[PDB]
Amino acid sequence: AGSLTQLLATGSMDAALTQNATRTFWKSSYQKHSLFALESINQPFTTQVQFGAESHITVNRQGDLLSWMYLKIVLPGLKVQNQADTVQPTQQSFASLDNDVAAQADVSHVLPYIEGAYTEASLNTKEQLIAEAKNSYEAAKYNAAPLPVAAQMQSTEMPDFDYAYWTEAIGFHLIKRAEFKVGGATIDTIWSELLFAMEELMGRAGRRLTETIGRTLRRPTELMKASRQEQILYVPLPWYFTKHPSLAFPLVAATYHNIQLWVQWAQLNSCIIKSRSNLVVLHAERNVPISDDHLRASLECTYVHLEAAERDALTANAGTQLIVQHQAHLQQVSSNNVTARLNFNFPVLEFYYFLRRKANKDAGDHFNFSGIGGRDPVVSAELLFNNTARVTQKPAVWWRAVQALQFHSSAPLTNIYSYSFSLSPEDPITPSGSANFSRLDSVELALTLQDDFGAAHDANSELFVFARSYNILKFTNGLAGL
Amino acid sequence: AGSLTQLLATGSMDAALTQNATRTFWKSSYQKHSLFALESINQPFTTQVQFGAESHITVNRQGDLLSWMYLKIVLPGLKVQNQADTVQPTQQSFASLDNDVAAQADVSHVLPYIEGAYTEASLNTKEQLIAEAKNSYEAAKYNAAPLPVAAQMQSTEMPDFDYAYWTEAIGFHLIKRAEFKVGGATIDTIWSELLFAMEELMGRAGRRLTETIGRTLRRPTELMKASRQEQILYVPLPWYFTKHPSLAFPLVAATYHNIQLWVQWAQLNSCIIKSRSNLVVLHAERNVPISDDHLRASLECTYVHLEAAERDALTANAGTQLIVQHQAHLQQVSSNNVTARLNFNFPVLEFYYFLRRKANKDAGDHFNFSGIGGRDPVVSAELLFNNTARVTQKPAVWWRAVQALQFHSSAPLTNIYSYSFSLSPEDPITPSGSANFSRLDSVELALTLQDDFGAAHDANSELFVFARSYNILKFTNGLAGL
Amino acid sequence: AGSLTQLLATGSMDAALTQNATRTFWKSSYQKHSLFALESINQPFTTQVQFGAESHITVNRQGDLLSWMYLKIVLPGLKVQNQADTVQPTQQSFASLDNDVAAQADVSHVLPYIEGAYTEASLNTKEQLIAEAKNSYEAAKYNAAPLPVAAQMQSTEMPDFDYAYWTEAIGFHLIKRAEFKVGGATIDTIWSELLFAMEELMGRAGRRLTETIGRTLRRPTELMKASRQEQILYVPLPWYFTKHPSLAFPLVAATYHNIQLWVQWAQLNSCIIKSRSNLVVLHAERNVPISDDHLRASLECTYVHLEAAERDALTANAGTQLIVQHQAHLQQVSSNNVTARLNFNFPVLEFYYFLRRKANKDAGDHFNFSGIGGRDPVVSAELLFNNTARVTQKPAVWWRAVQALQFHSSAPLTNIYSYSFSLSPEDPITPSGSANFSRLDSVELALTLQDDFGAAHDANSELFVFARSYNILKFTNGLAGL
Amino acid sequence: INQPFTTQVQFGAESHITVNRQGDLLSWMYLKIVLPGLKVQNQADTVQPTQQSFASLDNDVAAQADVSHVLPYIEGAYTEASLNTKEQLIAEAKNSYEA
Repeated sequence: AGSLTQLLATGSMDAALTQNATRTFWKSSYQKHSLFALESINQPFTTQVQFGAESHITVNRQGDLLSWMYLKIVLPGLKVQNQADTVQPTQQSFASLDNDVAAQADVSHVLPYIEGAYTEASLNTKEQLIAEAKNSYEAAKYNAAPLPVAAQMQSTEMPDFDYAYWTEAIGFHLIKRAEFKVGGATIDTIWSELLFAMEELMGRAGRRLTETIGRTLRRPTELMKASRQEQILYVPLPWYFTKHPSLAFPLVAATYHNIQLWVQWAQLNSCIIKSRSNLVVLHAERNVPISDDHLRASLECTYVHLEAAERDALTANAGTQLIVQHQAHLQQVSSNNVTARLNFNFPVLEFYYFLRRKANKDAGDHFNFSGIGGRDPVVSAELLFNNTARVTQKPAVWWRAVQALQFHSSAPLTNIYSYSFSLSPEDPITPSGSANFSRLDSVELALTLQDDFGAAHDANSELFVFARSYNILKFTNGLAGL
Repeated sequence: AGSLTQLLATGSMDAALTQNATRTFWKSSYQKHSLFALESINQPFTTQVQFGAESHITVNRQGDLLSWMYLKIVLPGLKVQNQADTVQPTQQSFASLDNDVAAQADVSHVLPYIEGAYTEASLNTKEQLIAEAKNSYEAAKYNAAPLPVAAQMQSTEMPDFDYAYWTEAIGFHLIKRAEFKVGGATIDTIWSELLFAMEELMGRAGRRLTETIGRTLRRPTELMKASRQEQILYVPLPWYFTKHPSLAFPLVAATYHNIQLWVQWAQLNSCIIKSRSNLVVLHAERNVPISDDHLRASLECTYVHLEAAERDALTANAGTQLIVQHQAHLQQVSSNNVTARLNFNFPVLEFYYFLRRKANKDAGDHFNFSGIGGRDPVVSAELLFNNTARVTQKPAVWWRAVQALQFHSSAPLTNIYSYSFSLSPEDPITPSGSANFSRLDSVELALTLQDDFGAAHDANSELFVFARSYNILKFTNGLAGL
Repeated sequence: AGSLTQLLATGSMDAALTQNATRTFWKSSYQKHSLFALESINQPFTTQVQFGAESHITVNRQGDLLSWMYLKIVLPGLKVQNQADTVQPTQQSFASLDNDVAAQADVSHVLPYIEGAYTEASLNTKEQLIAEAKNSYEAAKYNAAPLPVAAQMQSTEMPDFDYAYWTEAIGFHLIKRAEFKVGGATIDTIWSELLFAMEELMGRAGRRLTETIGRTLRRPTELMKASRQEQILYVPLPWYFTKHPSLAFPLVAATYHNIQLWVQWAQLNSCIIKSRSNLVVLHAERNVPISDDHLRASLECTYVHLEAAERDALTANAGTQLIVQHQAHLQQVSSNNVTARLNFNFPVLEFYYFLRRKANKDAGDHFNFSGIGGRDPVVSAELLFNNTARVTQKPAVWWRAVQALQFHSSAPLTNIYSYSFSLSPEDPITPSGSANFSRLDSVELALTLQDDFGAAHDANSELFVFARSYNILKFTNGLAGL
Repeated sequence: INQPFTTQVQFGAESHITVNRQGDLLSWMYLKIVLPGLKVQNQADTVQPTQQSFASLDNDVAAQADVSHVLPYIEGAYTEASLNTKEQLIAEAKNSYEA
């Protein structure tokens, strides 16, 4: 009686929701699709792959569309030997944990707050004086309550043996820059720092790229274990056509253009960290000093094979694809107040920004975007259009956590900040908002950074700003162009 | 030959799926949208913000729609001083870890199972006797196999120094109640306990509110670290209009109504936990005793600016929005059998329920919904409509884990139970089932709780029941009303 | 001036995106739906439930559709007693940690690399010699750099007391096979190993089945704690009709067919692990030796009640549902080169494969798909259609991590490999690609495994291959059939 | 006509029987129960002493509960009294309680 009465208890308001219902929950409807197949094919670079060099590949035409694209990287296992035991000790310098430049830079900021005879003190007494000076510095700069000295003395249990390892997220760090080219024109460009920021914000829970890029979430002991043997990494290249099947790049519609991936590789000296400064780093299998020619890479592409009728239709009329392109503003930081002039073009969906200390970069911690003592490097930021506040001054947590909560699949674990003009900037096919920067005379991101950011040992810290913008790729008569 | 043969190998069954295909995977189609912009604007309260008080804000009209809404809370850093060293030691009482009322309440239930001279025993001997009595209690009540005494002696390594900290998820706890008002009518009401339950069930992986609300997942050492300095929290207010862009509140259509947020704040005594009972809690920067006027809050609103044509269309005909409203049944618990009479109205989508021990509340652990010794407080529950079983007796795990698995984005880490009448209760725009409680003469939730729940030291434990219900908000001639 | 200028700054390209816009972000539209209700009902098996037996249930007709289906399993708490203290010590043998067959099998592979007097060595000296021999084995087989001996000596802190526990993910392990039958015909079959693989790949972040199936992520101390008391598990049965509301099984349309669930239960000897070989395992409450009749299970079904008009429409014309069926190829492995001949039928969406060592199975670690020493058991795999490479030789990481990244909600934590022909194999209602195996004369999965896989103590290791295939379920005149 | 259960019959379980159609009407219905004879043995003499707990007359919980209500009416040194003296004091306290 009650359940039937609920179906009868309808009024004029229910008519807007349920009158002439076009859907039922109790019967499945499905759509028929055209026939297609997927094939993954690995392809060698056209030029030699080496650390610090640029290499390119011309993408083969082994199907009708191009869908997924992965850079397959093979890194050798690492071993170490004392320089005294080596017949040829001359190698490039690597970052070493016995010379922690990041910890030395952090100590340099607290030196003015050390009370007593620091120079003559025992090692254990120096560690105590540094922890007390950190409390005095943080009280003076941040009105922070002092932490117990014992809580600041975190011994990272480092192993009592010699090692070397590939840096955190080495699969991204290796790709300093990649360019997707069609007919000799650059269609899009991605950077190591952008790839990491995109994975932090858009990386879905349970599908994080951890193993696929050599990322351990800053657990040095896991990087050491992984680096003792050969590593095979599959780094996704997040081009517009890899984001949705309807955006797959129509190879058949671009028949008269070569499709190329260009990759600028990281220098070998930046890719490795060692336990001690006096160690030589060896290729674990070959027992020779590690060299720039030990980098191996290939391109793994997923091709789509279409039925003849769909292939012929796509060849006759591929039309236009909405694309997202990436733009970069890279700036050196030498002061706590920084203004970035964002000379980006087109309808910008969103931008990302973050800072890297010089000391973190020099320590080989390339994706450590933290400030001094691991703090947030940004105090506040403001966004100006033509000297008018588009976003008034907001604290770092608003740009990092509130923007990520509103617009992104994930909140960043590092100090990555974002701002979206789009309601759904991760939707590759549905435009949901933008600001046209080609119609603004000035776009300025004004930053107030933490105290002493870009001073002394951190002179030439880096500001990264990346923007995502809409453009249109047009296919006509076997040619493709922006 | 094989791939072409697959495209030809079609029969009468494939016609239902692929005949006259209206979609292709090999060409992107996109829709054009109207022009809009988003602006985030921070606004002060119209009344003073203080602990234990009620404050309100009249929301400004700085755009055409209202989308996201965050309560921006600023909490001072905490320090502690001995009461003997303080010129004015008189402060409100705070929960203290040297007087663990929750642990004392748990010990009170096992006192009848202590064999031997408990009163005269050494401290280490008392801890052994309590762990043995816990085994005897759990064997007698639950037929549990005894745990090794050493496995029950979990020392939480508490630091050997003085501290105070803001309670777990302080950003939610501060909001005892918030009311969204339009034209003086309450459109919706949210509670601290509901906000926490909603984040447990609907909080997406990689987008949990942890930092934004001061939540550490019960790691006291992280709450201590965070509480030594100023904290800025961004607490999302999950109103119907914040859930989807098409539900954004049409400011232009409600021109003759004031829009107000009212917030009832938590008492300061409930917000802080200290290491010892004899400590005074100080504002870390000001070096004065912490007081009710040290709470600071503002409202951060995201406005939408529309193109004139869409703004004019929305002003002429905003029509009706489907809304979700929240209802609450709050009850004291003094017996292991509890019947809650759910006097909720309208088409209910779902309800949540959970229990809080008096001892957990008094210990300042406001979101600890566990039973005695951290067990599940519910043994079983039944749902009755007009004295007829709508859901027959089911064990706690069915209401907690099976209902969350079927209908929610996440399973709760705490003892939160749910039941959905909707197939998709997290979809804000598509009704997918409900029960109309305004047409039921009685709705009863019958609970069998764990033994001794609501007895002795837990007299006046709390039952929370929250329901989500459909209603319609109508916009007409510059006015808005339910 | 700028925001209005952006709305005016439109060209011929914007017309494809925004001309005649059929959607606005500033007004919600909702659809009305038909009236329905959900009811969860628990039902006993029609036959006795026992370990190692087959049991069936005839599903009741308590609503119009069948939606969710959970196997509710109740396992007793475990206790242990010395065999010498037991009046009837005769019980089935259980795996024991004092006889670690998996560790003994791993040691057997490194015996040829032990230098010195192993047989006469002290226990601590034998552990050192085994760790050194592991380095020599791994250097010889994999060109691995040696790990420090201290880093290989992981003591799992096992408790110094007697225990027994239910094996990891016992809720899946108990279900050796389940069959969904309609009118005496098997519509679909699921296996324990498939259920685990499906949860690894398709299990969403924050909705993993951990507690619901007794899974701890290989933390033996948590399995021990859980196994001391009665456990209630809710194992989801992932049939086609549980995946989407529009696929709910139409009970009213199948009126003349009995609906049955058949379950083949695991043997009791495989379900329990004990600290020592000389222990008897007891039912914790009853204080009797654990026996095959101590398994309890029931079926929890969610019924849908429809409004009379929708019920009558569905009875008159339920038509056809697209279904996914599961197929299995199970093979013994006795060599490092393995070819699996996949005699699967119909349009295959995707397949999963993985290996289990005999030693891992015999140790009771049923979902440990790792190789020797916890390594990846697959070096490479190739997929052939009619002796032509459909997927050329690819390394294990491509089949495990790249395929999961492209097509699945999660990456597997275990050595589960997949390959999809579908762009969205987790979409239950939208076909997005397949390969028709009923039109291929041969489908071969060729595997190169790690060295010594399937040799000596691992003779009769297992290869599992599972495929997901499309079929059609037809409803006509109160009957249902494939 | 006597008919077996369709499911196993066990203590603490649920069992069902589908009633046969051996005539035109069903009149009387009796549950025929067969219980084994009981014996007892000392737990010390038993090779497997682990059994469910049973109520025992040496631990009369009903008599102990009745004594608990009269404890406030016991005059004198109850704790130190001989068994026969405790029985007297309980009977006197019962009179005082009932008065």
